[PDB]
Amino acid sequence: DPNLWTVKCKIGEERATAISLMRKFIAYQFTDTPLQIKSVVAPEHVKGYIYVEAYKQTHVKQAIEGVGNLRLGYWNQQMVPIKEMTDVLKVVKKSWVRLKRGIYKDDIAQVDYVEPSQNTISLKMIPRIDYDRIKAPPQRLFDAEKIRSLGGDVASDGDFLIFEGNRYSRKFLFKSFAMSAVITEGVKPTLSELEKFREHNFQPGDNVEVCEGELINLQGKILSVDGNKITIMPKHEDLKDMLEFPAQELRKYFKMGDHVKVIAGRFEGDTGLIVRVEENFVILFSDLTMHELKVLPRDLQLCSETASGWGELVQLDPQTVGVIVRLERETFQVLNMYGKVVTVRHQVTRKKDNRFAVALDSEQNNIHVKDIVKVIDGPHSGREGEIRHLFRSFAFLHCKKLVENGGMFVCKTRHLVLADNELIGQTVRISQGPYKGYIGVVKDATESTARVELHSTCQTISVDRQRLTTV
Amino acid sequence: LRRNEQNGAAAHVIAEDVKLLQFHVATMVDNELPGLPRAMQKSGRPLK
Amino acid sequence: DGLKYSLATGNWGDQKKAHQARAGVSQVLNRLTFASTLSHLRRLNSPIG
Amino acid sequence: MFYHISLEHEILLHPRYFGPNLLNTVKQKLFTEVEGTCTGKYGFVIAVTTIDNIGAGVIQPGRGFVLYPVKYKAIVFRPFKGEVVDAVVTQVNKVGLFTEIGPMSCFISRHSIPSEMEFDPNSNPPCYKTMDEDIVIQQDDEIRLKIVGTRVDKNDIFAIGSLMDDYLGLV
DNA sequence: GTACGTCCGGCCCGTAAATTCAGATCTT
RNA sequence: UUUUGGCAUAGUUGC
DNA sequence: AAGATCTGAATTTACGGGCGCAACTATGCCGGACGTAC
Repeated sequence: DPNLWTVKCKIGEERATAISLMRKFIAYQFTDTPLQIKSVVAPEHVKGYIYVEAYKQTHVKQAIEGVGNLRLGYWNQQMVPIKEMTDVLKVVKKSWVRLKRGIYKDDIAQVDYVEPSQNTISLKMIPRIDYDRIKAPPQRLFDAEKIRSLGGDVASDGDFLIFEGNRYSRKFLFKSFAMSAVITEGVKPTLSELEKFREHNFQPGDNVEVCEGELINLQGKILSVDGNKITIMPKHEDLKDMLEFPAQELRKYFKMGDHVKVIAGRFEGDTGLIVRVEENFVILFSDLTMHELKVLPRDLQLCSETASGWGELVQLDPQTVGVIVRLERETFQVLNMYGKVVTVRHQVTRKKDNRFAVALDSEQNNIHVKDIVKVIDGPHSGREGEIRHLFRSFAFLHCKKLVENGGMFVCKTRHLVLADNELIGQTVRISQGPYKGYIGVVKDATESTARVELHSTCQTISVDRQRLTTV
Repeated sequence: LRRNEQNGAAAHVIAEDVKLLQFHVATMVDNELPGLPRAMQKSGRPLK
Repeated sequence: DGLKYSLATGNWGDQKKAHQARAGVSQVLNRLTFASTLSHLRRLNSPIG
Repeated sequence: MFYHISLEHEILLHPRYFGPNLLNTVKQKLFTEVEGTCTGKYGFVIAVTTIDNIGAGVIQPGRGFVLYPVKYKAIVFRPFKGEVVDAVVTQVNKVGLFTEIGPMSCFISRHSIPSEMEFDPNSNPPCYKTMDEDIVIQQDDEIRLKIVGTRVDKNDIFAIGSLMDDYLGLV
């Protein structure tokens, strides 16, 4: 039987090469220079090269002669070994789609109306445009007022709108796109995309028990992980031999009073300790707060890292500074000196903190930052906190026991108790001293003396300002 | 190469990908390999 | 661009073939004295080879 | 628990402190340093009973500082797990009880308190009172609590006490 | 309808190992 | 209110 | 006696090092595709 030989081809032009070779064969099949090759293969997903079926390499070389697209495989060709010729032909494989071409590439598209014509479908999209303001971009909501104000290619029909290359929108882009230009299989969007429009998680080191089978109630530490049927290798108590368990047979059991973290859900990101393990309701206390958190056994993992649980000085405005008390995705929760917690945007300014600032307490004792001070008057009388930032007449106090605002509050300082030169770059004239008569330019100046670059001599000299007279 | 694994593509293409990966790693450690090209940045300059 | 490159750099041969290109053939003309310029213009080079 | 053990510490002496009273200065500086501190591996250190041997003062050859090794017999309290320990309740709160065991501050959590005890928010002195009134938990009372576990943070040990087991609490 | 402009795809030397020839301990 | 920066090729030159 | 094979001992290619520092000037990625504007 003949053999397949690899020939390097121009990328993106393999099917055209196959068509051209077929035409070449048919054109010369009756002439005195026949193509002795048998077939040409240009697979669908194999990009860069094609395959030629022949008994000889010389036949391949004499058959591809005159084809420029294969010139990079002309001098040398590589045979496909025998055992592997079955793999060249081996092939594998109100909804949501994702566009293939254009600026909306790989963007989620809610199939609004499917057209039975089998040419295009109507898709709901979030516009990635600059509203004809930068061009002469991330996903953001469609603003019809902005595109009406800026003008340009814009046609308005209330909530409906046509604009910028016949892009159609309503209230959100609503545009027809080719079905072959989108993917209908393997999108699987997330909850965030739902708003816009089982699972196994075992890790090494975690403790798991056995809920069923002849090996029941054996608790061991996870070694390896795989997808569905894990065939786990758990290090049980008082057993040197390693046994096998799938994911379904196991459960994330944890003994009382061990480090616990939450992988997902409402309680994700919080660390702490479990107190009593019931059949499935596992109750824990957080490291931050002493609130009861009840979790499923599967939503628990054994990690020994300390909780994260930040506190920067930011300028709410030039008349009032602010201290960040919580970091959020698009905002900062900031605590000012008034004691009012506010929610502000990311784009406040960073003020230069004065770590050497001195403040006076209620008893005329000097206090500084990182000083544990008791509050003896004001709204927060009775509490004790560590000074973190200072003002003319205010001081911010941190307290780990106080769960509000990460422990940050503020009190007035008096209700606490401790527990260039103008002459620079100016043409001057030395009117007195040994250097009299010389014109120069002032380099550096002080209260007493000033350096002068001497115009004439290759030297700079400092002299008293009383000896200088400006031109 | 990982893509060819997790889809389960052909094996000869995996072997050629392994060949080129081996070449790239060796050139990264040592850009002097007899009978093989020197690594270039698409500007005809040998890479350190 | 090839003539301009070769005379600008003194590498002789193709730009992509700078590995095998004889170098230093074209030099910046020396301007310190008239004698230096004249001696540079009448200079011969022996390659190692 | 309390142990009188020999420990190794290192002291950088500044050249100003040379002359007579050098070794006395090293003694005083050891006392200023080790005392009033807790460590994770060896717990609290209360006081140095004595100094066993002052090592040879090696001069660091870029600095002028002199490194002195010191062996010293000191008393250390190491809170261990699974021990009944005597304790004095120092603070009583809604969320839990704070007790002192020597230098150590033990926190008996609300769940760790037995369910036969309930906080008394109707009393001006807050307290955990039993349903049948056989023991009252207030500040400054002699109790015997079981250490559920020692927990170290910033090289300072706080443990959890429990009274679930018999023969615990006020006696 | 055409093209252009600009954003995405491609001499030594010593070693040192590989190549070549008579004991040797067999088989006859 | 106190900055900072290309690099790695070739040539030439000085002792 | 013979005949091996057969195992220690003369001859060919291949890396791979190749003076100190210091100073100066001198040069240094693009081609198809998709869209805008005219």
